[PDB]
Amino acid sequence: MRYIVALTGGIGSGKSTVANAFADLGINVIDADIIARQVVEPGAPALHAIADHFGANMIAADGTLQRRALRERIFANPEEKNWLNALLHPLIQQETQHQIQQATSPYVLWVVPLLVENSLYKKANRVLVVDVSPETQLKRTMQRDDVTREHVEQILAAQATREARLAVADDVIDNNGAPDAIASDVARLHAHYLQLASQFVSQEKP
Amino acid sequence: MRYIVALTGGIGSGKSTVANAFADLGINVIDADIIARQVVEPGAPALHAPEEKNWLNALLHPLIQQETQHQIQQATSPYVLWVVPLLVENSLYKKANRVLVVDVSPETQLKRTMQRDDVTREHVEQILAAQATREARLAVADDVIDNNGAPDAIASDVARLHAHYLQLASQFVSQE
Amino acid sequence: MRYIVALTGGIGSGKSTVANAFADLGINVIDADIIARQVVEPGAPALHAIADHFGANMIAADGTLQRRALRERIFANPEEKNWLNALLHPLIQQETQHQIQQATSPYVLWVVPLLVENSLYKKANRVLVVDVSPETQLKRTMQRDDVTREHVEQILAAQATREARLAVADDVIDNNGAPDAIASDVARLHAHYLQLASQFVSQEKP
Repeated sequence: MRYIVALTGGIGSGKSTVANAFADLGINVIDADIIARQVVEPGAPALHAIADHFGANMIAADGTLQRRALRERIFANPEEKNWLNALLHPLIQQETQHQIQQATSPYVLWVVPLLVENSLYKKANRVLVVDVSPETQLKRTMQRDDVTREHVEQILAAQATREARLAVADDVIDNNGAPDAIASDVARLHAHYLQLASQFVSQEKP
Repeated sequence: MRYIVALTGGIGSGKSTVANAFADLGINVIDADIIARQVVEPGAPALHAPEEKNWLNALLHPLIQQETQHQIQQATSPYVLWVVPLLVENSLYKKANRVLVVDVSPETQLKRTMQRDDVTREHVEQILAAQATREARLAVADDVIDNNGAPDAIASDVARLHAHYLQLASQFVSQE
Repeated sequence: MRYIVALTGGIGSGKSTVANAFADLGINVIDADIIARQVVEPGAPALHAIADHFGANMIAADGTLQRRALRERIFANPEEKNWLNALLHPLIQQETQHQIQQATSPYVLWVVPLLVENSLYKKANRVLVVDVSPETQLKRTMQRDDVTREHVEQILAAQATREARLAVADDVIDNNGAPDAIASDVARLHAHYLQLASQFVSQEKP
């Protein structure tokens, strides 16, 4: 078995910065967003199911998914969102499980943007939340995208609140910094996680 | 952005008594029930457009989402009080910055509901059986306000809470 | 109104051993899996509805449900599973409520294997988790069924983690050993649950 530490945070919290810091210590990172992309790659069962359901025009000349087309085709039929999700849900679960089993690091870091929203913390052994102020989320996202404060605040309104995330966190790491202290903070967490992972299979009492 | 304090409680907890005390202090109250009705009003978009309930959900949820969001942006108070009867049941606390639970004994829930709605004790117990439990609400509460007594007895707690919420609302966006 | 103490635990935690210990102390045990069986017993309208929907072969010559036959008809088939849940979920809810209402013990022990997975703890006044190490879950499951360690890890991955259960538990009882080892803990919990049951209806403050 593999010890699973789930990492989550809101838009603009810099989850990648924290994940890369754990990757630097030899931890394998399994990213929910990458897995979702991997399950619709050429050859994947989901791709054929998608073409069969939405039609051949969802497939590009090279056989890959026309994501933009499908993305806009869903918006034009939210009911379709459900069929798609019901299709991909099982596949993402199986591919995620596969990649976790394949990781050889002491424990794995599973990055899940929607950890709180979809209650996926129930599938984690430990929950780490990358925390930052709402201003930081707004600032960074804008500087990385567009439409000033609006648009983004529309995103923050659609995600779980800062407080909702802290409510389910076992550990919290601040990323308002530079990250001047992320390397240090990550090192401390790593030490604890190595300990938790080496004893979790046989530990008789919590 | 606007700070959201969610208010919830079981049937007979007197949620309105508490919400009106905040309303009197100048806080805009956004009522989930009021909004649910507004979404299905005369000439509403929803009207123009087992099982069938789910189809009806994919329709009413987004609209309810947008309307709630609209009332929150037009509110003029430092923070808003979002009254959500099914906060625990529907996990809507994940959308709140703070959770206030109006708490009472099951005895109070029974006595008040039977009185106000003139119904049997076995009838209200059925309702209590269908809503989250007292302890389930307490598990997600940031703040708890006892409402077992008369309306005037909550004054002290409302004043402490309102001052705390004003402070949280003023600092939350930049709070490191 | 009866006080409801929900009991849960992962596969191999020996949930029924704990439940039986409380039953021996005079507590009415309300088991979700037993309730599901009761609602499809001979004479129940749900049984006839199942035969009408899936076929007469769903019923045995002695009038009882052919359990594996039904499972085979819903396995893989999402629509048939949905249909069966739509039929049974309400009946199970009603029967459970009914048996809780008629129980004679001050508090009941509601045994729910999927308590955390399905957020059913929201309907309990107290949550008792039967806790065991993952190692215990693996060994017991491997001995019970003719399965491999990996087969069991797949099951474990489909259930909430040990930590997720502990996060919502009010009380925890260790069941890594033999049945007698829990007698003392069950007696202590029992005494406390009678106290909570005696005060909960009129308790003014939490």
